[PDB]
Amino acid sequence: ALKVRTSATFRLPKTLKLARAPKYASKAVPHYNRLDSYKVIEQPITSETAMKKVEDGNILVFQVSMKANKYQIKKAVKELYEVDVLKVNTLVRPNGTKKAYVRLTADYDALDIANRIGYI
Amino acid sequence: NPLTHSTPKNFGIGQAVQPKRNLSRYVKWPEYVRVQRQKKILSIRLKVPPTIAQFQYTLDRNTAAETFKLFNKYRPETAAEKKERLTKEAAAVAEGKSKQDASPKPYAVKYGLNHVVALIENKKAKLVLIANDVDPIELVVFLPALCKKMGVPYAIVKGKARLGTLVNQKTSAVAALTEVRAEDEAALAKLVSTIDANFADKYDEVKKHWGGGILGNKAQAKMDKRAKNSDSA
Amino acid sequence: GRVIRNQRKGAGSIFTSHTRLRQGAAKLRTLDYAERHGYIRGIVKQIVHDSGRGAPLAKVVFRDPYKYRLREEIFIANEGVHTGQFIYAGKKASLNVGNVLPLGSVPEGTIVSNVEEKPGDRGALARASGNYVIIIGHNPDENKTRVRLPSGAKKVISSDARGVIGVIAGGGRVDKPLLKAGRAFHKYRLKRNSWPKTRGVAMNPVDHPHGGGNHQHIGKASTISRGAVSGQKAGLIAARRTGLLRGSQKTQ
Amino acid sequence: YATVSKTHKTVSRAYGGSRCANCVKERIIRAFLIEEQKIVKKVVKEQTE
Amino acid sequence: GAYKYLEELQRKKQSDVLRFLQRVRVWEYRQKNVIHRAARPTRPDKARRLGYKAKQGFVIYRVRVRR
RNA sequence: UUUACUUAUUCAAUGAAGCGGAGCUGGAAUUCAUUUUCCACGUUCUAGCAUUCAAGGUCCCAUUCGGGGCUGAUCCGGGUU
RNA sequence: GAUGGGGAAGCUCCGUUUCAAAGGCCUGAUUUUAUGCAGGCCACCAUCGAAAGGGAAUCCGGUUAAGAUUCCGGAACCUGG
Ligand SMILES: [K+]
Ligand SMILES: [K+]
Ligand SMILES: [Mg+2]
Ligand SMILES: [Mg+2]
Ligand SMILES: [Mg+2]
Ligand SMILES: [Mg+2]
Ligand SMILES: [Mg+2]
Ligand SMILES: [Mg+2]
Ligand SMILES: [Mg+2]
Ligand SMILES: [Mg+2]
Ligand SMILES: [Mg+2]
Ligand SMILES: [Mg+2]
Ligand SMILES: [Mg+2]
Ligand SMILES: [Mg+2]
Repeated sequence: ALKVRTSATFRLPKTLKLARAPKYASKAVPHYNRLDSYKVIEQPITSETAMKKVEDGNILVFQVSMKANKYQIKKAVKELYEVDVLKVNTLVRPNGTKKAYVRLTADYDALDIANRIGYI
Repeated sequence: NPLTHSTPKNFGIGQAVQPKRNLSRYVKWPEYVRVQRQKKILSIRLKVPPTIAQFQYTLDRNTAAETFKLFNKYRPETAAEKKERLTKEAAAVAEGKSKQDASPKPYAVKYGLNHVVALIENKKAKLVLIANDVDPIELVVFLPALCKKMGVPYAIVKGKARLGTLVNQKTSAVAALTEVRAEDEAALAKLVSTIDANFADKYDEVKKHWGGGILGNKAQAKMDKRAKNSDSA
Repeated sequence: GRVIRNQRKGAGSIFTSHTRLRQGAAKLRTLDYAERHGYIRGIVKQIVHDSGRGAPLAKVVFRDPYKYRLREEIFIANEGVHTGQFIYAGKKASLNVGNVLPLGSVPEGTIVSNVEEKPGDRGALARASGNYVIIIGHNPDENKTRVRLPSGAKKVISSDARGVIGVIAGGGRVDKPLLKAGRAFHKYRLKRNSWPKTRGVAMNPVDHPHGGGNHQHIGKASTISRGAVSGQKAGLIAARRTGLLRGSQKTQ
Repeated sequence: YATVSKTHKTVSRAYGGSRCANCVKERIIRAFLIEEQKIVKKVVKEQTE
Repeated sequence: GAYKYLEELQRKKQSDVLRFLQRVRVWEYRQKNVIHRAARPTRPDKARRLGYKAKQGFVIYRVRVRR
């Protein structure tokens, strides 16, 4: 009744905020990885320009998921092909898919990587 | 001592920005706080009709302590006591063909508004305690008059919470004694005398006196100023 | 049959004031303990032009009496107020041009500006350039001050209402002919869309009570009753009289 | 200004890169003289009573 | 019971006591929100007559409507 | 019909900061020398500065850090004005 | 243009800081855990609204059938860590 409260403003008191303790799971099965490597990398692009890039610029050209960003593309290429990635450039093609130019580091030769993965 | 110096701060107007002071008089309280305080204020700024404001007269501290000391010897059962009584009654009457009388006649305070009202109307209640803070007051405003008409001693006492502690509830709004044990009958008579002195004997007088009409601090000061000057000349 | 222009002004779509360049509302300090009991000293930092306003504003910085910080206030500059000048506001401030005083604390005949109508409304009266209020007397019992407003009206105000000593700066402004539709244009460009004005008599009947006719003419008395309704109140609303004013003002 | 050392943004004086030299000097003089005037005003008030 | 007394008393709305209570309560309701939860019936006998029971699941709301 | 009251209602403002009533002190009128009355109540040569529960004073504990209470900054009514 | 509120039979309308209990970011201690209790500092307030307003930082040379301040070569810079 006689507390000081040297301010004339009355603020909502801080009260305990209990964490949620649900009696049942909201989903009951966690969704598996929605973007794993095999759907981050949809398929290689084998146009003549892409093949020139593979042979000359040490750049693998992939069609990738429209939901995948450069980090996901880099880590998916690394996981799927055991290759270090120097850089990933991405564009959205006029047909609504995503094309990734994945320049590998100078240690690896994109032409032999392509040969190994099945397109020369 | 030679390194420290007295440097008084001039806290007058236009100097030395004011120190933090107790501003609890000027706090912008929440709406519910303001509403309950202003409802208490309005309830006495208005002229209170005599049916209400007889509840402004409560049992004093000593008489109330004595009354509750008597009433506490007649607490009703707790769930645990009732359970033990049920086992002690079944495990006796079932085996011994007793007529459910394995337990003595109980002596408990009677509570519940309808129950106590009916005991008053049947002249069974020997002492009625009426809480002075029943929020809808119509529930108990007729209780002093009912007790006066049926000749049942009544006391307006502080705390439906206290009556609830009497009857193992949060609030009870009433507490009645219809029968009291022989060892407590004398204390009941003395308490009834003291209570009747303050409530039932004064009923016919408190029924003609309006309450409220009380000014605030500042309005009272202004009335006192104009009465000191314009009236005492 | 159409909603007339003075009716359309109330919706305030294109008729709102053009307030982008304005410095802020011109107000006295909040009437606080320091001004109620003593005085508080601020300093004039800038005298600045306000868009749409004739009178210049004075940005006066006071110390915050309860928190260590500065409080800038936008006063209407009185004539003679200069930058770096100490302004004193309160019951105990001195009778000096630019000071803010309660009306009761100034002698009869004092000239004040930005006078409060009620104590604490922070300034209502004599705010336009060159205008001032004259204290014509006090009524100490039932504490009040009788004052003369710019319009010539006599008003009784609380003796606790404040005013600024002096006359609003920028006076004589209307003495210069505008000389140009362009100058009127630039004047109202920073006030509101109220210019130019088509005469109602040059309109059609659908547009205005005065519209229509094979000659331009009102057709009926232009003096319109106070009890008239919206769409009728065009012309001389509730005119007590018309014609060239001949004789003296200040009726009794 | 965040991509530059403190030297580029300040001057070695009582108000650095905030107030000019003449303004700071005027502040020094005003502070000193007004504090002296305050002392002598206090003495005048104490010796006029 | 007390509900009979409540019913008879609520019919004397221009009596001194009910006028006082009317004024105090109308001020309080006007100070509260236009619609707001009521903790308990203001007229428990009326609520019982209208089918209210003092158990979990029965809710009283107070509401203000322009006349 | 005219007057009073304030809590309904209405207007306004504020971060609801100093409201009301007493009291202390300071130039006073006089007392029945009880008590009555009024005024003020830390700031005005200067475009400086003014903030860290304010230093000081006093008291307690607990020791190497210090921590806390009161006063500084009068009391009472919790009616924000 | 939500919210708090108020209006409207109602679709919805007003209003945008307002008559709201509208707050997180700091840390002595707690480290039964860097949190809750528990020391203390700051709030008149969502959000949307500009590919010409404000705004962190990249240039040159070369390269394609069609991309380039984006690719390649070289040389920088800014932000966060
Ligand atoms: K015209
Ligand atoms: K016409
Ligand atoms: Mg891109
Ligand atoms: Mg014209
Ligand atoms: Mg025409
Ligand atoms: Mg017409
Ligand atoms: Mg006409
Ligand atoms: Mg014509
Ligand atoms: Mg319930
Ligand atoms: Mg809206
Ligand atoms: Mg935006
Ligand atoms: Mg731009
Ligand atoms: Mg091109
Ligand atoms: Mg490059």
